[PDB]
Amino acid sequence: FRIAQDVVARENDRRASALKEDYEALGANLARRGVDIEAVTAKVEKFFVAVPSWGVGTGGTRFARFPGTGEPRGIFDKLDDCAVIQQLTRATPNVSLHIPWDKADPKELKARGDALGLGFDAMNSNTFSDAPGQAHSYKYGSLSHTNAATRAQAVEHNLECIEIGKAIGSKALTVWIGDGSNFPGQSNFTRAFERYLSAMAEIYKGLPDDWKLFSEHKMYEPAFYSTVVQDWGTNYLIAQTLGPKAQCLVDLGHHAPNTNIEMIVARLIQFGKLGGFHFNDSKYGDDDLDAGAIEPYRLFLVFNELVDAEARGVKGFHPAHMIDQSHNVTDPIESLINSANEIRRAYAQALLVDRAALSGYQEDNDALMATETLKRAYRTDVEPILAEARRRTGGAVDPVATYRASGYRARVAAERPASVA
Amino acid sequence: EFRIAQDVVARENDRRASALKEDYEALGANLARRGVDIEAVTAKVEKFFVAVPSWGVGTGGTRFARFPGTGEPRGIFDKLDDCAVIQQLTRATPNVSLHIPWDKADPKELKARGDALGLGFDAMNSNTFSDAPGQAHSYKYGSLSHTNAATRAQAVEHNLECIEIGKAIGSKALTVWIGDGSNFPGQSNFTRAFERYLSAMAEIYKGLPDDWKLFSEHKMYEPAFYSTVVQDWGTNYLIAQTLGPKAQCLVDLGHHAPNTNIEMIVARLIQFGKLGGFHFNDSKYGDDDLDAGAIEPYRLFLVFNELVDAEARGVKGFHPAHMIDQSHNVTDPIESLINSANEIRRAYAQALLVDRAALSGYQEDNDALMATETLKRAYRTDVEPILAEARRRTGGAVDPVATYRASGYRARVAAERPA
Amino acid sequence: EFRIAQDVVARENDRRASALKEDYEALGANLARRGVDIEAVTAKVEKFFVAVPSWGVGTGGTRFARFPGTGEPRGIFDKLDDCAVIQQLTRATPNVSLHIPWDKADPKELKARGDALGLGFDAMNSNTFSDAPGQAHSYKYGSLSHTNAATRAQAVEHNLECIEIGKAIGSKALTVWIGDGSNFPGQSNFTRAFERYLSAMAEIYKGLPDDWKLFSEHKMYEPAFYSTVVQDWGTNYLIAQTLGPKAQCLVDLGHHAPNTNIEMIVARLIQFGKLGGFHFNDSKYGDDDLDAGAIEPYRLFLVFNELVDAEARGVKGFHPAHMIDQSHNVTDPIESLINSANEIRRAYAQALLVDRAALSGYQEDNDALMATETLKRAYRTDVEPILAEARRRTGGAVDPVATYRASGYRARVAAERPASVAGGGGII
Amino acid sequence: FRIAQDVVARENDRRASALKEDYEALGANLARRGVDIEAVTAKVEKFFVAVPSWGVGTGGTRFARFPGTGEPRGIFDKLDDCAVIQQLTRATPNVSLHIPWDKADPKELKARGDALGLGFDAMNSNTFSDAPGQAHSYKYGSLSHTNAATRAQAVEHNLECIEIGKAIGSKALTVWIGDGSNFPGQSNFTRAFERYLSAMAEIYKGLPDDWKLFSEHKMYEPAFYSTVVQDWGTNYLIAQTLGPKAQCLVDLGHHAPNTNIEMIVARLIQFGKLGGFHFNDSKYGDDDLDAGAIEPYRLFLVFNELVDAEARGVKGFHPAHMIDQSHNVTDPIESLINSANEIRRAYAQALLVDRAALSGYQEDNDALMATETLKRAYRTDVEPILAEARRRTGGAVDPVATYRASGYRARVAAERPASVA
Repeated sequence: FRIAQDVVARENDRRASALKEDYEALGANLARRGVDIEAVTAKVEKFFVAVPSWGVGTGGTRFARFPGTGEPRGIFDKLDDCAVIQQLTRATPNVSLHIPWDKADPKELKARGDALGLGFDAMNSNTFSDAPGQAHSYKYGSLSHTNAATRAQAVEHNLECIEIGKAIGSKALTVWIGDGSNFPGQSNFTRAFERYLSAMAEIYKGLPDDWKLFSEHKMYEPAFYSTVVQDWGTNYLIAQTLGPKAQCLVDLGHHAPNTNIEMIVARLIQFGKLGGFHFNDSKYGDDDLDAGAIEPYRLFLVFNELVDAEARGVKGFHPAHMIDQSHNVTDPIESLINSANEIRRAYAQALLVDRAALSGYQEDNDALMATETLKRAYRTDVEPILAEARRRTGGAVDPVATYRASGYRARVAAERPASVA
Repeated sequence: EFRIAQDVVARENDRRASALKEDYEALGANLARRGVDIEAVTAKVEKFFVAVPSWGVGTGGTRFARFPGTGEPRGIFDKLDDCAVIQQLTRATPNVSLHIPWDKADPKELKARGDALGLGFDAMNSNTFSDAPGQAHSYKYGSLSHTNAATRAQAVEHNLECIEIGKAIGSKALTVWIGDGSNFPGQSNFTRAFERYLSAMAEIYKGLPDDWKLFSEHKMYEPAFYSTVVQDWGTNYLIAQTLGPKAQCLVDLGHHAPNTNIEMIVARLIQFGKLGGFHFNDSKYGDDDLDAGAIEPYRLFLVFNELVDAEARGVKGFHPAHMIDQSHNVTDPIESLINSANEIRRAYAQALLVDRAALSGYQEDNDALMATETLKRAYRTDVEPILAEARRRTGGAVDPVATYRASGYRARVAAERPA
Repeated sequence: EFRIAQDVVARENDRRASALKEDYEALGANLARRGVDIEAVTAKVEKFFVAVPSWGVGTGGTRFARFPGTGEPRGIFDKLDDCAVIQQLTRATPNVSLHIPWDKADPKELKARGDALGLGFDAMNSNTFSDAPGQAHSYKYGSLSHTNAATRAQAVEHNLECIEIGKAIGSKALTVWIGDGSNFPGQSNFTRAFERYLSAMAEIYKGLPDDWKLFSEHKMYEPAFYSTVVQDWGTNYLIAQTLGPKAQCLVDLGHHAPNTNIEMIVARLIQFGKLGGFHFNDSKYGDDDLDAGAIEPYRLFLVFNELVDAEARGVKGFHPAHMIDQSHNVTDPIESLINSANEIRRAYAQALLVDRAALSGYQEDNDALMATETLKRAYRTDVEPILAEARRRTGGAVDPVATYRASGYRARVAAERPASVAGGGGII
Repeated sequence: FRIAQDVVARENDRRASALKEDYEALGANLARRGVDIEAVTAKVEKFFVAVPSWGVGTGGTRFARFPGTGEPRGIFDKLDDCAVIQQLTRATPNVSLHIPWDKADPKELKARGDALGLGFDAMNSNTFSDAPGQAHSYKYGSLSHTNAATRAQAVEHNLECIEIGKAIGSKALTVWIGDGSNFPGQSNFTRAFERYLSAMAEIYKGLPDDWKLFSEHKMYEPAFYSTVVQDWGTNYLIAQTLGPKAQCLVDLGHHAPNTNIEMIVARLIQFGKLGGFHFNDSKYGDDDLDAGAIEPYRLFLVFNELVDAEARGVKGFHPAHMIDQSHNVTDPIESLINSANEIRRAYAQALLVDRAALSGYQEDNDALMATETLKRAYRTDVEPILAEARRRTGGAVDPVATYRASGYRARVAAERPASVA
């Protein structure tokens, strides 16, 4: 146990009275609305989102990185920190690894995971940066690089990610690359995309029968003029071209200003190509901020689409959700905790929507009551539900407060040496 | 008189009184545990008012089409009758803002009708973004900043007329939003156009009563698609600062560039004493003029967080002239204004719930996570019971839209008004 | 017929003939030093055409107001007379795109008038984004994707009628742009609305002759301010792929989210054979519908770079149906359409100057600087002499707007057509 | 000379004939337009823009930095490379230094500058990152930090920058900070600004009589929710509040999407607060791309405002222009050369605008002819003017071609060791 049980118990007991009052008050209010709070809590306690191993360390910008104390030294320290998030929120049982940052003996990774009560989600390849001893640089691209040898090198890297994943229990490979151009004319849009499609087709052939290959679009950054996989349209063309095992990932902050992101989610689901959603929030670009910290309603609207799919009876829909954030000015663990909380919060609210009433207002084109039907769910404070779900599953009623009371950060700060060079 | 039968209001209130008592008492207990007296909040909420636009009671449209509903108001008198419903049921919109010449009519009759309906009059709104019948000079190429002196003079005179009308009905301010700008690079000389605007506004200011305020409203684009004279809050500040103490800036939510941090603009204008008021609506793409809070309710809350913080910081002489400015293209205008007025009080109530002492502590200690969580604890609170009880206690409806529909008001005016 | 007196055209051409010869010969020498034959470029420019929207010759407006000019066209026939002026002077707009029901009239008269004016007819345009007098079902909440079956059927029938009208006048395509969408979250179920749209379009598709095309046009927003059924090229692609071989996508410059790489979308649609055509205009904020190239001329060039690259790589079965779609709120509509058609040919001509071999080399070598400079060398070239000479040799004017103004055309039609009144837009 | 004179002479003679033909042809065309090409050329050869010392090194993103060969390390290597840009373009005689990156003995800096034929422009302070041994971190801000000692440290650093500047011939201090917040509530907008204003007042007091203090606004990055100096409005409030010696800098890529930047330039000039413009181009955010590579017309429209002011000599209008770009996928020297070229290009074209005719069309509301009057200038290919201006002043007809012919990059590659073979 990363966090002492007596601490979790103590902090839970301290807040039990208030939780009881709020939960029972909410339960009665929901009952008057025809909703069984117990049915909602039962589903909330089973909603999981993968945590990125790279999100536990402090992030930075091109201008600077301001590390906190006790920064994880490697993947094993990162898993240790991910275990804190899972123990306290019970919403992040699986961790997504990034290669080569997290490269290590697969057996040791699996053993540590099992010891901490953590599983492993989708593997993530890295061809947006150069690793030591690399025969070819990814400065001008990777999977879509003009140089055949460079693409082959990128392909082999992705195949290695699959091998590592097969050894630790992973069932998917996520591919996000920075490939693109910074100047008009620098790249031939079509040929670059063709090169990418050819390389991804090779990676696709290395997929086990029960694996998925996820491609992730991004409007810009690192490329500032054009990006090969720039939007969901190109992303759909990729997944449709590659095959049944290839699907698209939607990262909230990877879209143009004012984009209706929830619609993209709906479109991909309709055509069976929504592999998963990567959570974070943003205001300007791919800010990678804590989920729901900027636009909580948008997060709820994305979940409304995810829940409606289930309501419509979409078959074989098992998206692979993951948080992908950079924590530049907070304790990474605390941000991941509250971000996972916001995600469950939006999910819980989406479950409260009176779909029967909504379908009626939609058919009669009663726009005001339709939007108000969504708002009645979104306006509901579901914190008591989230808190009870945690209590029941061994988590903390107030995760961050408990984390702080445990003195975990100070503890790892004394155990881990800060990098000097 | 009452546009909505008092027995319908009573009936629809009693029907929901039991559940409201339950929700209000529960929220009261929760707030008490948080060191907040729900009664103090309700008391402030029932005193929060936002002006309704006379032009918002009719169905709006786009350049592609307008799809009117039934019982559309024929003139300003029908509009006042409809605005009276919004005030009667929400009790949050006691004042109506008129637009000239659309609402031109015997000011004396307007005031009489207002008093009878329990409505007051807010800021006057001039119109030099469209041509009126018999108008000598067209505003096609501008008004107050038009290159032709005679055209600017006509625009100035029109604004002065708006003032005369407002003085007769109890208005204490003139809001100036013009479409002046250009659609092509080179069409206008940015500086000369602005100089002309400033000189024209100075004439209006000269004729402004000393118990009135003059509001200028910035807009990034539309109707101008390349440049706009009063394009942003920076230019707006220059205008207000140049004109005088009685001149201030109006911030309309949907009038900013994509991703703009609007709540910061609000804070900046307050700090320099030039925030005349805020015009509410919501948007996703541009100046969509949608129902307030229908798209980004948190942003609305953040704007109110700055308004409430101004009081908390002890800012003096701060009395913003708030107004709703929306276009209702696919809903019953009355229902939208009702729920928009509600959303505005909702964000206000949540802002009142912010533990300012705690927030200040987290800000000084640079505890970003707890600081943002402190705002969220307020925002996540469902204040609907407070809004409903405030309405119930002041003569309004627990559920305004439900009561509105139960009254059959729309069917009623549809029969009294042409098709 | 000649809307503009031939003597005026000749007069204004002779007046500028000397300077043109000097500039054309100078550019010719410069291009020669660059291994380019100016005659080869002029020859292609003279053959580049873009359809003109019938509704574009009238003064446009916003939801706040409309400020009509003098001599506003009363209907399709007046509009055709005005379009004829654009074609006569620029020689770049031989075909006109009709909009129904605005231009509804006897197919025989339409065709007869076009022939007399030297105008052909391009893609038909359906209108289910507004209500017409006596209409049985309102399109307030949608049309092809409306929740009401009868409303959808009415919309389908209207579109089929557009195809019938087009078959009688020489048209070979139907363009479908609707405002269908929502203004509030929850108002529409995104997926169900799209399913309804697809099903309705499938019915329209069934009525397409074997040599006809069906074009769907995406738009991020307006009139819908929360969601739009056909919101972007991604959805547009799904439509075209679902409907069939005869269904393709139209890309309207100002219909994209801020900062979108529009030229890439063009390339993507070409790669997958679904580029139905490009609708020209320019913008700075949203769907401003401004004169092409008036705001971002380089972006216009970059779009043409993708079009010309395809036109050079032999891309078979590539005959995009280009059209101008602009709103002229503060200029004489005819003059704007004239200079817009000119800007389009300007971008095209510059794209033709790109050294494709050199560019290909810099791309393979990842020489970003020289690759971008290769495009700039073409774009920086002032091809006005080529455009003017192309017009001169084909019966057009060296300086179209100058000739238009010298002819007194506007004042003429102003004296023949009833006066128009200014007013407010759909705002109220 | 960084570049051998014989190479410059050889590559000039190689293109002399074609240049003579084009310059004469353009001179004749301009003559027919009532314009004297010589008057334009004379001004163009005198138009200068400062080069950032940090611009000659390869730039990167938060994902990676892909260095080229012969990367300059330290201000001395950087000045050596900046000298190449000046020798070949003759448009960048002054270099802007950044402290502490360029910290060195002033006498040695001044000595090296004079030897290379380079002067020193505005000083640039750095409180958006932490230097080793720093007492207080700038993680949560600097000049506007809640901690007094942190603000005092930032103020002292800026004063040290002025001291360094005084010793090498600089006459201004540019202040761009990352100060802001990533979460709603993290900062109190008004209080943070009050602290900033108070700290800048202290810096202003240390300004010599002939010095200027420039504040630079930026919408976002590194702050992803709010930024203290977020736009020109706040920037104006700063300059007007500080005093006569304080003005505002406008960096092209620091604005919200679709912003009309040329209008901002005009507004600041009208109120005497345009301290200078920082050139670069962009498509998505603060991309810091080569000037004019994305939107050359916008660059021309900005210069249309600058030239209009220059023609009349507006009170307080004496801009301190500088290039501020990041070269992530090109040879930094080549990009700076062609960027400086684009800047002079737009300047030259703005010089061609028939102001009398334009004013006439503006007064008559003839929008079509007014815009066409600008286009007639913009459509003019002024390359012959730029090339002749360089040739007449000791520069190269074709800067990049001459740079490549000289083999400079391979030369410094041999003198400077890369991190890896």
